[PDB]
Amino acid sequence: QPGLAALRRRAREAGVPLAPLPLTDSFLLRFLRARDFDLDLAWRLLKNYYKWRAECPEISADLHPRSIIGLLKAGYHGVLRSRDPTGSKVLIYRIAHWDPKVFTAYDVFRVSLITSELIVQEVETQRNGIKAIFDLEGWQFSHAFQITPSVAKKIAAVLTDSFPLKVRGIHLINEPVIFHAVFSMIKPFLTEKIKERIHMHGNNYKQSLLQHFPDILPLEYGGEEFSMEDICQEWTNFIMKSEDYLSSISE
Ligand SMILES: Cc1c(C)c2c(c(C)c1O)CC[C@@](C)(CCC[C@H](C)CCC[C@H](C)CCCC(C)C)O2
Repeated sequence: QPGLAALRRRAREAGVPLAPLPLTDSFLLRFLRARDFDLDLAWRLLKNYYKWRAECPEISADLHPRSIIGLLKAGYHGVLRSRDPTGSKVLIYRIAHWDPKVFTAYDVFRVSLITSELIVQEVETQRNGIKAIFDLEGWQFSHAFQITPSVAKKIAAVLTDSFPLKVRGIHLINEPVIFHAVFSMIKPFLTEKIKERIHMHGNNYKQSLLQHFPDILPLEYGGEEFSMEDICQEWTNFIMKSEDYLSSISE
């Protein structure tokens, strides 16, 4: 593929972390595909990926699911079986199922990093990106307390140029008034392209959400074929089964 050997050589010359994550063709292609084979942009992304991991060890060091298995079992997250019409993988996060008295913002962030490291293995997802739906129903001030300026900047970094996944859309639904101050904290760090891709649906989201995700949503959101619990169980099992791959990319 165009630029693969050049990207490997740069990484080697720059002395990027020896291991884990050998510089296989499959690994490097994630970076080239995320940036449409633009070598310089792929290289910037690769360096940023390593930078972010080194700067956020609380989240990145151990990707084994044992630290967040309770959060998965609580029903916080699921991945749809089907892709959207543009081929993006679709992720669902439910704030009401995150108990901030038990899990920190770092733990919750780790869930997304685990899912992201798993789904990036799919070439269709490297090509078509992802969309994430956050159901903010139940957002509390106790969740907001966990979103410090540091965490806000880390969120903005992975959405923009620190992880090899194209964020094609972020859909916030059921956002309560009190969430505005939290989003305002993240906003200053986002690129214009990402801000343009964050949709605020509000409390009457059904029609608008279905327009973006026809025929693939769970029953809870207007879908008609399966439930959120079905997808949360299916994804949690897959994460559990992937514990050793996650171990191999852990440190
Ligand atoms: C690679 C990748 C990661 C790692 C990722 C996300 C996406 C789309 C990615 O492609 C979205 C979620 C996020 C940024 C982790 C968020 C963790 C926090 C603690 C969740 C609750 C608070 C948020 C204020 C809720 C809305 C977030 C959106 C503005 C993304 O992690």
